[PDB]
Amino acid sequence: TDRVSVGNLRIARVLYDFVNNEALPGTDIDPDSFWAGVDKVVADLTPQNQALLNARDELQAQIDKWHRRRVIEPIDMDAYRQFLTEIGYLLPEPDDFTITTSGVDAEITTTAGPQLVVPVLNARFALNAANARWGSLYDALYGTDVIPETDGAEKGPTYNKVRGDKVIAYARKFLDDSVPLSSGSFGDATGFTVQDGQLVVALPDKSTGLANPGQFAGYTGAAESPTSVLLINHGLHIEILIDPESQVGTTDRAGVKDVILESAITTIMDFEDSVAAVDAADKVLGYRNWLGLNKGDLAARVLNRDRNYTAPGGGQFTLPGRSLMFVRNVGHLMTNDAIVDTDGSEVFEGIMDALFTGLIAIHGLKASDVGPLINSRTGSIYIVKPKMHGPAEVAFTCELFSRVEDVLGLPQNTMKIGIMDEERRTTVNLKACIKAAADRVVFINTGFLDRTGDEIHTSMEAGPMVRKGTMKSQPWILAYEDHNVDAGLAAGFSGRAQVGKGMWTMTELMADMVETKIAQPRAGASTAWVPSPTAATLHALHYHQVDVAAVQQGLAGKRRATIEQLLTIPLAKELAWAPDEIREEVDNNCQSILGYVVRWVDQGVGASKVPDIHDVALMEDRATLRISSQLLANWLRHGVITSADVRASLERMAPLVDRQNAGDVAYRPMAPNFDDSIAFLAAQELILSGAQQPNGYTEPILHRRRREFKARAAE
Ligand SMILES: O=C(O)c1cc2ccc(Br)cc2[nH]1
Ligand SMILES: [Mg+2]
Ligand SMILES: [Mg+2]
Repeated sequence: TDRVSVGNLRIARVLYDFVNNEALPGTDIDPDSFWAGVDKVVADLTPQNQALLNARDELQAQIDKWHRRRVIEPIDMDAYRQFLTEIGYLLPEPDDFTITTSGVDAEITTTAGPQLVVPVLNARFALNAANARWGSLYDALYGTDVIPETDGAEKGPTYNKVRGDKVIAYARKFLDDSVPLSSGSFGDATGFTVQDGQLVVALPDKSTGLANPGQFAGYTGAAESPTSVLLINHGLHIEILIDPESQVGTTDRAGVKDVILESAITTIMDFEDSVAAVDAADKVLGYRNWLGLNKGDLAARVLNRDRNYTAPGGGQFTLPGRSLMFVRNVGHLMTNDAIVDTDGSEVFEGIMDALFTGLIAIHGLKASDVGPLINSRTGSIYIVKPKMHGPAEVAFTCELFSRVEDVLGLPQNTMKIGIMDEERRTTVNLKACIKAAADRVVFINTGFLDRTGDEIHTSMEAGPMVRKGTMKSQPWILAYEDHNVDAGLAAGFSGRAQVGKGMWTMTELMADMVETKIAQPRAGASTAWVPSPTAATLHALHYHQVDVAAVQQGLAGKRRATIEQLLTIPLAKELAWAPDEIREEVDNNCQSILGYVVRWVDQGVGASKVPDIHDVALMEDRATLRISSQLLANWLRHGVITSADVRASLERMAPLVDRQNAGDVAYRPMAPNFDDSIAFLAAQELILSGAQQPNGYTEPILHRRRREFKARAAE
């Protein structure tokens, strides 16, 4: 083979060369010290990595048996909780504490705002995200259904004046709500000027200043006829662009061209659930894009530079032009053949991600070429770590980060941790999980998909679960959402680390997003996930309407969730569903699996706008597979459906997916030759082997099937 021997490791050549030629130069790390470190860290930490994965299976086995000997209708919460405590699943709660995490950027410690997540393997998307720090509000309004496409206000080939007028009015209203005038409305502004460091807005009848002049943050152009005005509200900037000669500016009372909002304050470049990466080739593509972003030289479009402004009093200043980047590494489960050992055993992918994304991140802590340093001025590397189960697994990641920092020559705790709360064993020991990482943690967050998937698999043997749609409102998940916020606040996250909530998946349903996603900052989340720059701009509105810092101070000391509520298994009652309801749900789940799987297996796409069964565009990641396949495996497990019901739904849904994909030049149909489609067979396997996958994880099956596809495409 073409691997490179380094101690006990055999490294794929494409990876060894990438690291040597691209990642290493410019960091002042000795190439052979790095590699010796790779070998050493892998040899030392692999056994604990494996022991932790064994511990999961052991606990799950004991819970499986607990339910299997029960036959009793509801649940004795006291005994069940007693049981979890005996087996080491529920650990004791630690005494109160405060996180000590230092060297963290303002975007993370203090600023509340939208957070974007993007597949690192897609260079175009990755760049757009990093550039999404600042976005046009007019574009985000005119382009989506936030301004409804009613009669006369439709989007056509060219600019609708009627529709654009509603866009202007909406933004005017937002300005009045966010940066109020002393009297009058922005809707009647005629001009903007700066006199003696004060913003002066001209109305048809008279002039006026801001109610709170401290919200005036700066400007560009002449004070007496500015090209823009910079405002601030709740730590987030709002820039009014003034140009009477632009398409929209001509039609405007004050000549306003656009309202630019500081939107995606941070971005997560994702190596996990939003990308398909099953070998050395795929990892290198991802690693190379992550390198290009940190060096600032990635080009597909290029990265933006910082924005210059004139301070209210006349001095010059600069604001960041790029989203501050996190990287999401893969979790503890999977191995990857990018490196194998002497026996041919693949190496843990999580361990590899820490070494390589960490190495690569050093470039983002230093001046580019294309220019000042791209990323963390405070000297931190921000790694999101998904899918952990409990405190010992968080401590293991911390210890992994610790060992890498040495190999890298970095000061201890340079590598910060973003703790995802998306597994049940983490949820019910969340405080301990935060404590285990008290000097590294820079966020926690919640979601729906992975967390519900784990919820179902954990109580798989208990009985039939409620429908997927129903899960979103179950008592366990509402308590989980609140408990997460409470735990972070109690550990001093306010002003220190992010408290995040989940993704809006419905990329075309922006009106509903603006209307409903506001619940998240109102619940005290200092950040939440968005699927696009456009969504980031719209979700930014929510941080102007809601003072997250104030909400968090008011939540202080509260415990709004009990361990009982957290532990309330989402079992369906007797006689829950009519036959047609059962079919629709089965169709719904088979459709999401097939629609997502076909693009993953056949094209190596890990995220995209996938039409659901009712043709709504969703932008979900791989966890959609986990929840769906777990729900069907649960229904199949308990007699709700038959294997023939499952077969029929896949057959009924495959042509629909085929149809929703044409569409795509590279697409290969699944119907009517099902057992010839590796993707169709993957979908089938996920459901039918679902109950036997570790904690319901889909990567073992999905990765195998993707490799199979790649091998066939090469012969
Ligand atoms: O949890 C979700 O629904 C979700 C996560 C995620 C990451 C990247 C992209 Br693109 C879309 C996503 N959806
Ligand atoms: Mg997840
Ligand atoms: Mg239900």
